[PDB]
Amino acid sequence: SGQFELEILSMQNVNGELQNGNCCCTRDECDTYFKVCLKEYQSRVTAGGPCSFGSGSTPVIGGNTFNLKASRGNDRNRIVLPFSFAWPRSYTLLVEAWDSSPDSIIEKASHSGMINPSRQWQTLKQNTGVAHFEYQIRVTCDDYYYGFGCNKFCRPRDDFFGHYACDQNGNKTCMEGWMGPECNRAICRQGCSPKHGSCKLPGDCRCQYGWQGLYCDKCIPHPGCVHGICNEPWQCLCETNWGGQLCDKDLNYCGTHQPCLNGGTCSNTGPDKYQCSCPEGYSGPNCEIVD
Ligand SMILES: *[C@@H]1O[C@H](CO)[C@@H](O)[C@H](O)[C@H]1NC(C)=O
Ligand SMILES: *[C@@H]1O[C@@H](C)[C@@H](O)[C@@H](O)[C@@H]1O
Repeated sequence: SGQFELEILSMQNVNGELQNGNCCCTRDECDTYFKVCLKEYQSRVTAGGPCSFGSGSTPVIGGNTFNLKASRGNDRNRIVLPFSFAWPRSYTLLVEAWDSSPDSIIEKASHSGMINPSRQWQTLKQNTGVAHFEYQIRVTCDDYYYGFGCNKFCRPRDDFFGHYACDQNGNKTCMEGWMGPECNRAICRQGCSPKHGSCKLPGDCRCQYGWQGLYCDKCIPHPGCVHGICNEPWQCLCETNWGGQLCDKDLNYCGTHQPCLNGGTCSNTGPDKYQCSCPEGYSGPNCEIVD
């Protein structure tokens, strides 16, 4: 989730002394190493206290005086303090220069401040006292982590869980045809019924039971429906001159069949039924008999 990094830049111990006053002076060279303690911001800085955000120490870097400003900074001259919590922005940093081979302090430093995730280094100096030392600090985010606390996670996906890439703010930007916060809801065919149509995959309008068409907006009439319509699934509402549950009964056998012959007037009597009114010199149920 994140790392606080500390790099040693330089040490200047001209006299090759210690914090007490003793020598590690042409007797011997100081075996200079660094101890680091990182905790919560303190308005009134304590010497002790637990190192809540991390503790660490370097192996022997150099002698009495060394300059690493033009050098790279490797596993030996730097300390990495990782963190899984949200970066609180504010911190209290304790950096100490120590001599190896009983161990005793050379110079002690403390710094209370505020820092945001950034690859850019912040140089800090210990100018007071006999021994002078420089160092640089920074807080960087781990891969897929965003925000001021290096706590916002975003990894691009094109699978079961989502189809998106990540913003500069670690916000999900949906792939074409996807929507929602997790970018896992497919965008249906343009015109697809909001009531009876649904997705699974982009531009694929799947019909609700009893609905049909390219847009799932047309009801399926009751099976066996002839001369009837529907507004709802399984309906079979008859058109003019049609009757019955399935709209199969002809209520206008007259306008259909035209049974009366030689210009006679036809009248209805219900399901497939008629009546003929015959002209001059005509007889029969269908006015077929002349005279
Ligand atoms: C975009 O990122 C900002 C900052 O993290 C957040 O407050 C906002 O809710 C995000 N927008 C969306 C749509 O997720
Ligand atoms: C209906 O009745 C028959 C007898 C004819 O006169 C037709 O012209 C009429 O429309």
